[PDB]
Amino acid sequence: AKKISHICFGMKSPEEMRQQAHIQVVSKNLYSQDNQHAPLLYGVLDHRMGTSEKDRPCETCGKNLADCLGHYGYIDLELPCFHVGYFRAVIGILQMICKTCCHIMLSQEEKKQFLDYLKRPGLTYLQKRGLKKKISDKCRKKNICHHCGAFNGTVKKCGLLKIIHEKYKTNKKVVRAQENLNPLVVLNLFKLMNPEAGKPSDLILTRLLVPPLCIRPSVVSDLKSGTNEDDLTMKLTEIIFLNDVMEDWDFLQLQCALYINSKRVDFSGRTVISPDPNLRIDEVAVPVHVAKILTFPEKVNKANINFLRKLVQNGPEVHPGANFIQQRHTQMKRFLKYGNREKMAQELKYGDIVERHLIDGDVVLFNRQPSLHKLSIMAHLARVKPHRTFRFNECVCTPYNADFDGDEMNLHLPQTEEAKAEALVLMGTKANLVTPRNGEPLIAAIQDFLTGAYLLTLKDTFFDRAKACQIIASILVGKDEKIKVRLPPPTILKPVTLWTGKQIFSVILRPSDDNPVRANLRTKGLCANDSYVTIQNSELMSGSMDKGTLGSGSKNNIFYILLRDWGQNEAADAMSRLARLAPVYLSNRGFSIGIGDVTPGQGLLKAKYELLNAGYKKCDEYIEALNTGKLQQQPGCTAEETLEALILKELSVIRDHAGSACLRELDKSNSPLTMALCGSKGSFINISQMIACVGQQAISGSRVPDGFENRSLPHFEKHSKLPAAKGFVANSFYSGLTPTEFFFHTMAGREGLVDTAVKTAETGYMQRRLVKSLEDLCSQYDLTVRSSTGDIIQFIYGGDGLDPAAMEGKLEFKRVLDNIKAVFPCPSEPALSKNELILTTESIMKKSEFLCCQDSFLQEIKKFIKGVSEKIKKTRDKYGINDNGTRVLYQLDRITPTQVEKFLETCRDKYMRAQMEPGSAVGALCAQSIGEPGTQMTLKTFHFAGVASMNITLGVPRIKEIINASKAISTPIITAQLDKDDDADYARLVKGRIEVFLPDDCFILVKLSLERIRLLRLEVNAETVRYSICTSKLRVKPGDVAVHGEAVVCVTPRENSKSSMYYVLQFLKEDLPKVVVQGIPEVSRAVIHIDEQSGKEKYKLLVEGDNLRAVMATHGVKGTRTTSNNTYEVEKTLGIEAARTTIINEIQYTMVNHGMSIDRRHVMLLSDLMTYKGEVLGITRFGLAKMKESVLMLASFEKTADHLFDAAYFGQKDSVCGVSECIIMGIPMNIGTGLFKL
Amino acid sequence: ANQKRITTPYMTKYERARVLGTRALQIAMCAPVMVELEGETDPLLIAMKELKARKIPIIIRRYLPDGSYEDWGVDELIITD
Amino acid sequence: CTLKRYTNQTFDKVMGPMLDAATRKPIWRHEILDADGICSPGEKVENKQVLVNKSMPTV
Repeated sequence: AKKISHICFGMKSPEEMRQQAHIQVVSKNLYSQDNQHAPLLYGVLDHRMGTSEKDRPCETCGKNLADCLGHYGYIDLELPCFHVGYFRAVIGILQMICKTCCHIMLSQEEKKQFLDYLKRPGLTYLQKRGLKKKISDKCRKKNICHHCGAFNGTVKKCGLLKIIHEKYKTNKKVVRAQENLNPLVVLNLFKLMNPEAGKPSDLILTRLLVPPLCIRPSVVSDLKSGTNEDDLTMKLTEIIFLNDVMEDWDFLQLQCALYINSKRVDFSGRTVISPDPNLRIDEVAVPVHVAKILTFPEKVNKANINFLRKLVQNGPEVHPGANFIQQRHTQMKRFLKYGNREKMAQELKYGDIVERHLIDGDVVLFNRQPSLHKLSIMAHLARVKPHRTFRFNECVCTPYNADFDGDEMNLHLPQTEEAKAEALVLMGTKANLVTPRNGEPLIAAIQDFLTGAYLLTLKDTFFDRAKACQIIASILVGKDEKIKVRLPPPTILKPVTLWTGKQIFSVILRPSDDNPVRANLRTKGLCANDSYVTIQNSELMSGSMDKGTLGSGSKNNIFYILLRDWGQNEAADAMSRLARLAPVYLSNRGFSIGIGDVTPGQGLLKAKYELLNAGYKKCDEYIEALNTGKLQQQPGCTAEETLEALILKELSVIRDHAGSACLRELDKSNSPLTMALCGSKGSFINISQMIACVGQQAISGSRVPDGFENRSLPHFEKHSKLPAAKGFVANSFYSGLTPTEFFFHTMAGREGLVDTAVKTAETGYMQRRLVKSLEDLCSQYDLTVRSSTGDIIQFIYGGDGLDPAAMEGKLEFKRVLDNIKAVFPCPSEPALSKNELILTTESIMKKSEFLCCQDSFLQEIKKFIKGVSEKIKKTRDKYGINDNGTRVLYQLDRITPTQVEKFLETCRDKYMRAQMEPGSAVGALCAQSIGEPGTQMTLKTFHFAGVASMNITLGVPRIKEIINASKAISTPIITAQLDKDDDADYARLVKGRIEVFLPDDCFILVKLSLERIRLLRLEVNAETVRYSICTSKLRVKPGDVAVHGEAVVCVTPRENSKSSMYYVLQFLKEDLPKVVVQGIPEVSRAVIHIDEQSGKEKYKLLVEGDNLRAVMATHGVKGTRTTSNNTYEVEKTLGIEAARTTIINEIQYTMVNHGMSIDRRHVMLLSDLMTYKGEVLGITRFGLAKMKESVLMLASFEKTADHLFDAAYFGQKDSVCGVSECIIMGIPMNIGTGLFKL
Repeated sequence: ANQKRITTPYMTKYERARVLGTRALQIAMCAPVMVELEGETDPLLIAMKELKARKIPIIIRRYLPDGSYEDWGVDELIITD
Repeated sequence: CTLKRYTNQTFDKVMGPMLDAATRKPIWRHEILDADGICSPGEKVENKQVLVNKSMPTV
């Protein structure tokens, strides 16, 4: 009928509290003390009063232990005591009632405030007490504008004391029981105005009531040794001596304050992980002794009873069996050590419910930490294989980080079959291979599958018909693949018939298919071809695989050519034929990195020694120079350590030369060469640190600083930078190193131990906070998002309505051409110049998706661009059929009406499939999309950056600043263009436009270096200096205007006559600093970028001072392109969607650093969350003043503290009522689809 | 209740998977059993039998809090593909 | 087995299981201990047998 729909905390319902009363105070002792025994006493700690022992007459519930819900009972004590919380309230707000009159809060008034209070939401009535915070009892009694002033009473903050004299105020105070007030008058004056909920009267600490004994456990040792309980409020029973009876009230409340005021786990398991690839991609396997973990519903069905009884007879010590089976009469019976059972009347003895072991999925879940993606816990199969590892198809170690130190792993057990079927067919085959956070596959040949398959593909490898052996672990193989195989023909008929290595890879002979690919990891032109693989319909024309053509690439794979066309269930079964085909080829070929794999020849060691000589020579030349400077630095700007950038890039030239010497003579029959030719394991900058030159280390994108005075290490000479005294190793790990090249290795080595150790400092907070703040997002079927009150967040997903789930090749106009390439409808030929026939097919197109429409707005917006695309295809075909044909009919230039019709049908299919709402659950996906890409990558992105200045400022921790929008941001950097398309001088004039002598005595103030210094710095004037010094003649202290000074060609600023003979101090300082030489009147340094980017010469202004409108008078400008990098400032200075776009791009600068390109629609959704009300209040980690958002995020102050207790004592509601509470509260979700109303 | 125009000619995957789950409970209490009662005859794989339904004679009704009851028979629209 | 002592009542003398019933002299409770229920230097004590017991009259 109805479960919980709206529930909050619970309290003492006084009636049902006190009918269950048994004893308040029986005697001076409890726990059956005087009996010298303990049968059961005394009537309150027993029977029940809250079911804290094995059994007794549970009150209103039954029976023990659970389902005896906490039983109440009057245990009143009547100790004199009052509201400690309202003690503090009366002390603070200073007698808010205006005692002892309690007259009406307002008078007439102005009923405007009356009606405003009566027609506004809650959490606001505090303003009335705020108005009367001070004026209470100090006003005109029975007057207008209020009714207080009665009776001269203000409260004193004497700790918890509330002393209310008949105050003047501030003239009537006493010290010892005089001029006091009693809280009883406060109680009477009750007898912010709302006694419906906010009653301070009934909270009197005289009828105290107890929570039930279900809070308290008592560990009765069965030995009468220790029965401690916590805390609890009943303990004051021992104060019966004082129970017989203003400072006395304070003493009583002090005595009170001692004891009055201040989805985890189910069916689990954890072991270590070491997998197999024999487990088909969907399947997984567990240990065997997890079947010894049980008590499953598996409720018996009529078709199942016999198959269940088969295993019921086994019992405690057989794997396929049963144990603890739940019986019909709710009295479950065991077959464990007390079994001696299993007669099993064949249809009724367990006619309701049974419980077996893990036989076949029967899905299980696997835990990982941290759970970067939602794909760190997925749904996958079972059965059952032993050797208590966590074995699974080793192509999917990437989204788990199933690390192999032997560090353990956690397994679930779901024992409910309601959404288990839903779980197993939604996040089991579509979760694995396609992520919305990136759009890139997670499942991939992790390792040697890559190199084994590569080696197969290598143009060398020639095979045998006798090598149909390794074929047969793939397509003549384990379960669910044993059809035949068509024996790819004898692809040589020489004196020596032989099988090339490729169509031994491209082997399967059930459910024939079609495919296409290109663009592997090599160069262009037939260049010993390791790229443009060009797979046709399941054969392998050219090429050789790679991590970008057989692994977790982007658009060319065995997925995005075998997930889209042809569907699912043919990608999770070509990965298995690889998993058993390729890595059981290496076991017949062997990889073995010896030493000669990492020894450079003794015929090209020269190219390291001579370059060391040349490099050290030029670095020494410059380092000598910086004392004389004949070259010279300045330029650079600066130049003190700008003989840093030059030496940095000289050692960079050294390492580049060395590297390129590490990768030329390597004979191609080599290891790591063949683990970087294939993205398999390691790169081209690790076949260089092992051969020639591991230099140069750094610290923070800069060589090793000092730490002894002016020298890095003491094993060196003072003040002498060089490629040795400031870390530059030069010894390859082959000829390893020297003890002044190791200790500069464990100080850039201690980055990857501090990088990966304060990575989990910001991410640990921000991930959980983003999840906690962004749950309510839903995707109801109107293509529009809605909120906790159904407030519109979007209307489409950006016109398209699309979301990154179905991001097929380029969306979907280039790969599908290849898709229909591979299925050839032969009959057609060039006779009529089919361009016009292509236009006729465009006409049947125009007809065939004007039957489009459904849940729509996703096809018309792109239907015309589709038409334009086929039109340009027809134009290209016309050009080709004209020039190329100006006889195989030029390959027939294939295009046929059938192909284009199939093409448009596929286009419609994918365009209408990629449609979100209906659905769609777009929120948390975007939340984690923006979240975890801050967690993964910080290594090769923010440190190259090696090594140069000029505009590389921040990376991932800018996410913190964007989300929080905190004003303590130390980079308020405000970019803006200029007279942009110009030369250095042309924009330099405006750059200059953007923007110091002896003070004397004897009736004279100062002078200025008004000489060509200003005339070559920036256009100002001595008159400008006079104007500036006229402005208040100081900052923040009362100097003068003095109207005026500077009566000479160079300023004579006329120190105003010593009216304040105190100070020549301000007379000096207030003129000493800059007044007309700041360029914004509140800003740090300006910046200039005379830089040649985008071909031409760009010129910007990287100003660092809030706020915008600083670019009013930059007569450059370029006002169209003015931008900012601070959300709250651009909120008020510029437009609303301007700030939305700035928030979009700001989080899209923290992710351009290398790799990571999260979906633009995710940051679009976050920005839509930013600007519900237009006025931009971005989602901060502490709260927002945006009522259409979720009020739950407000409560998450990181974390809950005494403030909620204080609000509770004030009768204020709590804002933890979002949907993250639902998981602790255990109720069904209701949004989008969980709101069923027939 | 002919407010059924704002759904693509496909049910969503979440709804389809959950209706498969509730059909699982149906055929897992005693029997609503269908076109082949137990032709697929196997031990305790409760879910993996009614996955093979392909007819599904049942109705599901999808909404929006500011909208009416967009109803849908399972028969009258296309499937997971 | 931190065999305590107590002020008034005593663990002192109270050592020794070996009920010695029929099955496992007596049972996988006290199957493998010894004459004095304390020791067993070399026996594959298994899966929640008794390594040592003590009647525990503490207070």
